[PDB]
Amino acid sequence: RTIVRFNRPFLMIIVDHFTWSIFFMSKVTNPKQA
Amino acid sequence: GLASANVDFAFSLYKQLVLKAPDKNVIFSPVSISTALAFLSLGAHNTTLTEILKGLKFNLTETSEAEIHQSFQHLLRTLNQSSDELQLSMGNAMFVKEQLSLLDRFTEDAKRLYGSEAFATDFQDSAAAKKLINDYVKNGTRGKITDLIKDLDSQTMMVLVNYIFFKAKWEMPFDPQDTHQSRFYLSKKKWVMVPMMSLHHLTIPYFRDEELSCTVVQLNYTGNASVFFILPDQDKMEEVEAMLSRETLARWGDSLEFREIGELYLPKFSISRDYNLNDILLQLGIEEAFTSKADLSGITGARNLAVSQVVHKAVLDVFEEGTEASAATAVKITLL
Repeated sequence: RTIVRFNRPFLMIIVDHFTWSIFFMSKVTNPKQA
Repeated sequence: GLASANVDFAFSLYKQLVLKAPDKNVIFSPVSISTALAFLSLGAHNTTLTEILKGLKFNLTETSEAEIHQSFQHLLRTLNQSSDELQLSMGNAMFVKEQLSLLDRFTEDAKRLYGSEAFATDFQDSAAAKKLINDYVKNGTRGKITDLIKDLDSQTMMVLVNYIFFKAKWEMPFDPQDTHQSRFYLSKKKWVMVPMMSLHHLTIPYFRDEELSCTVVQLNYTGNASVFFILPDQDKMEEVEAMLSRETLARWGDSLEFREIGELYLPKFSISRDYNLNDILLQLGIEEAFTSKADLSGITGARNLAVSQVVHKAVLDVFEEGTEASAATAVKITLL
């Protein structure tokens, strides 16, 4: 049993499995950052 | 070919955006910017043209302009294919001053290769041209991008626009009854309270990267899309970012292995960022498009057009049911 906790800055890469496009790329440094 | 370049371009853009604003959220669509700039290159010749193609990370000793445009035509067709599982659409358009005549070859290529329909617009009525472009993007993004164009110089001759809309459901959705306010640590000693979603007892692709001191997991959407999540250890974000590349991404994917996970915690959040890409395009070698030496003659037949500004806005919503993400890119062009 392991735990993955995204409670500090992380990266998100949204991709098409087939065409291998990166649709979006993100760094979340603060989910509430204005 | 196009796949490798578009990924290379993605990570090059990411690194430059982080440099400009080290403390900010980042969210952008690489495919939207690549397609918008490739659309622009349809109208370019000589140094202006070769700078764009190489800035997009294509190797012109192994590819040609026609093959690059065909790659983007095929990509747009593949992305806009029907799906019962995922909403995904990409559109292109050109907003052209009413009294301006364009090459038939450009207008025809823009339609056939990029699916672009021209829009006659009175750029001398700024607020009408502004709302006309913004309504097109707002409509394409289902209301998510409302103010892509903030200011329009009155002497603008043309604006090329790309938008992307993405709305998908998680393969393994979160239960909102399990969503609880929890800490998100901006630093080792500072936090903000956010709604923290959670999943319990699940098997997902997983890879602990000890070389880079980060953990990678993959969450699937229904349909052909997925998301790589990378969690650097504390004080290791900059070290991971420096290692982002097509090879690192390939290594992570090839190292992923299904693994049972007791608990997964992911914030529910919505973020947006708006960008002036002039600086970054300059750093990639795309310069002549912006100067009096600009060669956009393949648009009207004369070297009388120059890019003034390239802008990008993107929005990412992450929630229990899935993800909604949207972006648009605009290339503003004035007489030379």
